[PDB]
Amino acid sequence: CARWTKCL
Amino acid sequence: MPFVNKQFNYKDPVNGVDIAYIKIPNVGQMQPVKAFKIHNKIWVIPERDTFTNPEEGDLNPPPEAKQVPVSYYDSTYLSTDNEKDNYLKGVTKLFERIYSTDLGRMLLTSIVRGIPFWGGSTIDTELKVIDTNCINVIQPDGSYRSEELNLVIIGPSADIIQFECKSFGHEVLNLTRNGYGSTQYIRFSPDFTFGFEESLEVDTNPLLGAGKFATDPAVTLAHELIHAGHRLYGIAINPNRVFKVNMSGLEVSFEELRTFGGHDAKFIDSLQENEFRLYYYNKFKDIASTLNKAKSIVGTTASLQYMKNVFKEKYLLSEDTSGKFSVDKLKFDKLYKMLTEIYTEDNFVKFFKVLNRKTYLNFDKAVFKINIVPKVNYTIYDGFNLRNTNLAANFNGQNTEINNMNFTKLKNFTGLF
Ligand SMILES: [Zn+2]
Repeated sequence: CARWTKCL
Repeated sequence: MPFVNKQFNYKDPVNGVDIAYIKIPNVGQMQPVKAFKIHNKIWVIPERDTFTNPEEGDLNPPPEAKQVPVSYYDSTYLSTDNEKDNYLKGVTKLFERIYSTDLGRMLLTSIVRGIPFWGGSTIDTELKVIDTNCINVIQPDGSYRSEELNLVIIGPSADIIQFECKSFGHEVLNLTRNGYGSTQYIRFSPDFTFGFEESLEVDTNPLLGAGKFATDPAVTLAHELIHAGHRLYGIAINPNRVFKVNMSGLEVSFEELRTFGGHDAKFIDSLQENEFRLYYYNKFKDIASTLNKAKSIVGTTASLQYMKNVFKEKYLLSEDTSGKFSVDKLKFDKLYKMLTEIYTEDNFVKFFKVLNRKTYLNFDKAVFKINIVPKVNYTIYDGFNLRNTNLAANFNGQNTEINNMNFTKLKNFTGLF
């Protein structure tokens, strides 16, 4: 998993 | 003194040195791919990453109404030679922008010095490379040679905007968390970027904003490089260590908060930070002891003392009388803090003088197609905010409403959460 909304 | 000292074209002929057909050690089979070595220890593969994960071989979506909100699929992206040429130039240009800052120079220097540890040998008197920290490069005679490397930039897998830093595991060792490090593969595109909002209350709200400002892709790459730095020095935080966000069991990893820095990094409490720091300091001591016991090396690409010096330099170890290595707390703490607190997205934002999200904890608004290769669009020095034009001031170049010809909106995410 970066990016918060892709790992939610 | 540029970071990338050649201006590669994708169709430049292979030479088996810095323009080569390579194979990666995925533990399965693949046709060679054309790769470009842009700096000592750093390669660029302009291909969609169908190689690092054998179960992500397919560039088509999960079905039309199967898919995550912040996602974008286009199975044809990066299939042609012109797009690969342009990807190569775009990525080079972002390394140069990063390298042109003193913070970026420091981070790229620490990445090049961050050679994955030679702990592959099952005999503790013998030092051996771990082969998943290598690629296989086809030479002009059509045979393969193994080449150690620290970093690969590759195109994204099916989800075009899923950028991330991956690496090959080990059967026992946790390479990115035991101080050893492993070669890092960043999935990344310079051909898209994210839209965000200039008001904090808006940017952190899932139901508002169309994404008026565009993220500078140099910031996005630097974020991934910061992760890579942690993973090369084997100090990444276990992703199970999370901070509870406070309407949906929302959490965020510590590793992400650390990488962002600024106010966000402060949500990692002081006892836990002391605990990680002690832990990694102990890992480094285990490396110092492993080096002390190494009497023999494997291969003859370098001498035992060349490699000991390399790891001494990487881990900043002290050397006494015997050539016994130890870890000094002061030097460990400076390195550790360099890699975790000095290298952060938020710091990069100050260096680049760009508008950026104020928190890692925001809701992405949109995704835009961009072209940073032409100097009329984007430069090393200014990104989109080009000096001595109307886009110089007030971050006007990132403003998709003013600089509208440099941005095509491909998808809105707002509402879909
Ligand atoms: Zn991240």
